[PDB]
Amino acid sequence: TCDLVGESEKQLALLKRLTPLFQKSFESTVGQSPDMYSYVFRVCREAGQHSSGAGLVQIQKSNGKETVVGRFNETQIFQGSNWIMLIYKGGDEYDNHCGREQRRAVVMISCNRHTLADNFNPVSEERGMVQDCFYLFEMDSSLACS
Amino acid sequence: EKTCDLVGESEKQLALLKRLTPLFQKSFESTVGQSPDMYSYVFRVCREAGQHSSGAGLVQIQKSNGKETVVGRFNETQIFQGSNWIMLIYKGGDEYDNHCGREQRRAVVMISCNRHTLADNFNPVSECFYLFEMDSSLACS
Ligand SMILES: *[C@@H]1O[C@H](CO)[C@@H](O)[C@H](O)[C@H]1NC(C)=O
Ligand SMILES: O=P(O)(O)OC[C@@H](O)CO
Ligand SMILES: O=P(O)(O)OC[C@@H](O)CO
Repeated sequence: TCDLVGESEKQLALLKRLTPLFQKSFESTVGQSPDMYSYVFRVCREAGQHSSGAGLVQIQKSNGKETVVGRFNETQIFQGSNWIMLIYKGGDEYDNHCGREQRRAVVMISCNRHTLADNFNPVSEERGMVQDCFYLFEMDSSLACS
Repeated sequence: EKTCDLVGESEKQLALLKRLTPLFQKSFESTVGQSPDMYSYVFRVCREAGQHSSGAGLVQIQKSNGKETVVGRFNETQIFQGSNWIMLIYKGGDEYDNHCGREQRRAVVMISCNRHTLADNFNPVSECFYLFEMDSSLACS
């Protein structure tokens, strides 16, 4: 399961508030041909098929190259008025961008009082996230409501 | 005449900045903590926040003596729009003295869609990086 970065029982409780999503699998594909990437995200569970401990991976559809965007063994989580921010650090280092630092995944879970979990997608396409050196994603969930 | 300076430029982020102009003139504030250690957070969109912090977009004010600590500068701005929320980031703040590796402070502000107010309810979420939030119909789409 998710391992908190650092004990903030506040974040611990939050991981528990999110367990109803652990077994679900979210995917979103952005961009057009030659050039199309598929993002697979999971909550405190393996997201890739060639990785270990990946929380969110990027898959180049042209050749299936799977890049780890963030790991759930380095999780951070915060709760706003009607959203929950989930962060997965320790992803693969950029090859020739953003100072070759480790990739990081940020998922903004917005309160949606009519779905337990739905509409996951990057806040991009893949020709903008790398430019901004920020993998920002979003999804809906009543779990993010308060 | 100094406005937000996009980090890095990204006509999408420049458009978002224009979309947020109605807030430039407004002032946001929220106080946390109990005497005598209360802090006041002042936030402004593409304008200066405190009274003694040039280029500061968001400042932490010690209510006891008014000492200002810069959390983020609007000349190192980043902005993203999701579906029913806009994220505003201000970097280049005063570096920590004994925390986060002396690391320059950063301000992350989650502007949530609220169809019933142009701007309101600004307050910190948690105090690395400082996470804040507020409501605005401008973040509604
Ligand atoms: C998280 O897992 C990665 C991959 O094995 C590893 O390199 C890193 O040291 C781990 N970090 C923690 C929190 O143990
Ligand atoms: O297709 P996504 O956006 O990943 O949502 C899947 C979820 O509805 C499965 O229960
Ligand atoms: O109290 P805050 O959150 O700073 O909002 C003030 C704003 O409503 C003034 O027009």
